[PDB]
Amino acid sequence: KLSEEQQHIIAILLDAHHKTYDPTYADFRDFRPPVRMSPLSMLPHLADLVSYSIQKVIGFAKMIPGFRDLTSDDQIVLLKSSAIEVIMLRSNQSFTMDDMSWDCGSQDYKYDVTDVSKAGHTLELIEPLIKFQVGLKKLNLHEEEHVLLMAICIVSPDRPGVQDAKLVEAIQDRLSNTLQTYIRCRHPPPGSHQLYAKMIQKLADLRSLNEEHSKQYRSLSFQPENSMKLTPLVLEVFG
Amino acid sequence: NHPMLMNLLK
Ligand SMILES: C=C1[C@H](O)CC(=C/C=C2\CCC[C@]3(C)[C@@H]([C@H](C)CCC[C@@H](O)c4ccc(O)cc4)CC[C@@H]23)C[C@H]1O
Repeated sequence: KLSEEQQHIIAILLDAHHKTYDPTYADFRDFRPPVRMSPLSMLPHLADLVSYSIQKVIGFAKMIPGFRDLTSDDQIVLLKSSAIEVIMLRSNQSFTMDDMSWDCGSQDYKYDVTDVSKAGHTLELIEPLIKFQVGLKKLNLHEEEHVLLMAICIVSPDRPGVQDAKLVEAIQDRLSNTLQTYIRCRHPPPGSHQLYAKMIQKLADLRSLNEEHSKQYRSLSFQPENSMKLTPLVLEVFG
Repeated sequence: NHPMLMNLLK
């Protein structure tokens, strides 16, 4: 049975997400205009989006039950390492299998392989990233399941530099158990089948995607011509 | 060493 405490967690995470995720995408107007023409032409616009998207992932993280208990240094570690992965997870909403792109309501804000390529990331990242989006889409998660996964991704005990791992591990265990119990009670078969395992496999895919991004991000960022075009927050969080 | 990240978490 799904406890009251467990049900409470889901209510909070759903709200948290609704406050941090705007399906209308109205704020993209604020970003530096996209350019599809031109090397790195998409970089300024996406750089802004990512920074915006980081800020929103931070706001989501804060509302996670038990996140506030951690030390700041631990708080910071978890965000720094999770941020890209959580962004990749969030983007599933905008992502459509119709044309393998992130569709944010308009051609200007619809993003494809080419646009990501124009932002200075290679296909070594993108093909496996796109494959992830398809595979996560294919799961057709309940919005309840989606928000829990993102939260589970942020509070991971094995992130490097975590002081108080046992607490981080306890916070996460509590969310895993909420997801696991949710799937049983509220996800009917056949969608239920192996669903928890398949979700954790996505965390595994994300670790790898994180790796590759870091690698490609260091290559972008070492050229100061490029670092100039990014936002200061993006510099802070990615390095 | 993370003024912005820290400030956003505060
Ligand atoms: C609000 C949201 C989500 O937060 C994110 C959205 C789309 C996400 C996309 C589609 C476009 C490409 C995105 C942003 C991926 C890139 C590879 C992240 C790289 C971050 C960073 O290294 C970087 C990005 C751009 C750049 O020019 C230089 C550096 C990660 C996820 C990819 C739209 C919408 O769903």
